[PDB]
Amino acid sequence: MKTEQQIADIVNRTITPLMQEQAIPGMAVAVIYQGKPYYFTWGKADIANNHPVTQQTLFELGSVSKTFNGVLGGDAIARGEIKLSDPVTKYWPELTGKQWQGIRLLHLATYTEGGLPLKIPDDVRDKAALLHFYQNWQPQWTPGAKRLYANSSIGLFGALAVKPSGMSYEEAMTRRVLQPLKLAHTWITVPQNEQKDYAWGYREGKPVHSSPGQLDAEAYGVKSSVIDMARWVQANMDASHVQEKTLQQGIALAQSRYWRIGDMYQGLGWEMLNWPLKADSIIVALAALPAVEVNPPAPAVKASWVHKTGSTGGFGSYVAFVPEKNLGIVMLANKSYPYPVRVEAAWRILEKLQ
Ligand SMILES: C=C1CS[C@H]([C@@H](C=O)NC(=O)/C(=N\OC(C)(C)C(=O)O)c2csc(N)n2)N=C1C(=O)O
Repeated sequence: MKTEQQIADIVNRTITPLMQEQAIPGMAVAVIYQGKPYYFTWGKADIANNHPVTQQTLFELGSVSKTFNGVLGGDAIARGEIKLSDPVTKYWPELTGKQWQGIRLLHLATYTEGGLPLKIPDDVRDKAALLHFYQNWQPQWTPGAKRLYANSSIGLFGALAVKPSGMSYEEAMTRRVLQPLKLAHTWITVPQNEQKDYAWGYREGKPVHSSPGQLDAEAYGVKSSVIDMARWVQANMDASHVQEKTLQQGIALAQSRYWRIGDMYQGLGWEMLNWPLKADSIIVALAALPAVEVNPPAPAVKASWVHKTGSTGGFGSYVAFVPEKNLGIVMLANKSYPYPVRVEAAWRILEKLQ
């Protein structure tokens, strides 16, 4: 059983050389141990203006934004507004291209739609460009054949998922997920009064923030603090005291297993592997692989490693938890650094907290 000092000594002994080796300017880390968050901060949120990382510092979550997407989508399922078996064209009729018949919300939500591009092109800047973009996309595989990770599929899923509620994605995410969970420092658009807490990302030694883009809120655009992300991991790990019945089940649905791709199972936003597992088995994510459908989706199991990585131009994020142990970690950095380094550091910390 670890004391808070033993936790701090473990986390520092991993993060301190990591930040020097990767030249990370600032990091915020939360460990969930026995269900309780422990907070750690090092370095600068802004090097030139000498602003330290605090527990309020806002980091670009990058693709960890897709976990908020999944939970809001699972919430919509629980409300009865959508079903994953529903066709895409139900919620966007102007998608009359014959290639869209047979594509369901399930596919956009789990990257199995047949091969949408990784990013929405920079050319696309309004509804017309975006509708034209999807209308003229030619699939590479039949729906459900392969998993190909992308922003453009789960990004569209989140925008369509919220149409029954009659609410925008930002508004729905705020009303149905952020506010009920008390995530008061998690933003799609950082308010004026919070700009000063918005850390700068660093790429090649220069400060950068990500630029807006079509479907950015749904795929990569959430900013948040280490305290909120600790609460976000807490709630996804154990929603047993979430009061909203639909949000509680949405969290459960997001950790259901919808597809098997080797040793990994695709949730809604979240990804899972069986626990316990070797570090090397987490350490080709950008490759298209055959997807085996799990139908019905298998309910969540405690003995899993639930995680999501995210990156922007100037930030690297990683969150991971193992529900069987009430154990989890949030890793926020204002520099993008290699994915296997995050996994290895997360594993090293959580392996000593057994
Ligand atoms: C390789 C991908 C595919 S896109 C996806 C996504 C979510 O984090 N990232 C972006 O959309 C993104 N950059 O991705 C990389 C890291 C590939 C990049 O091009 O920098 C981005 C969004 S706004 C911004 N600035 N950058 N994640 C990753 C990852 O594994 O880090």
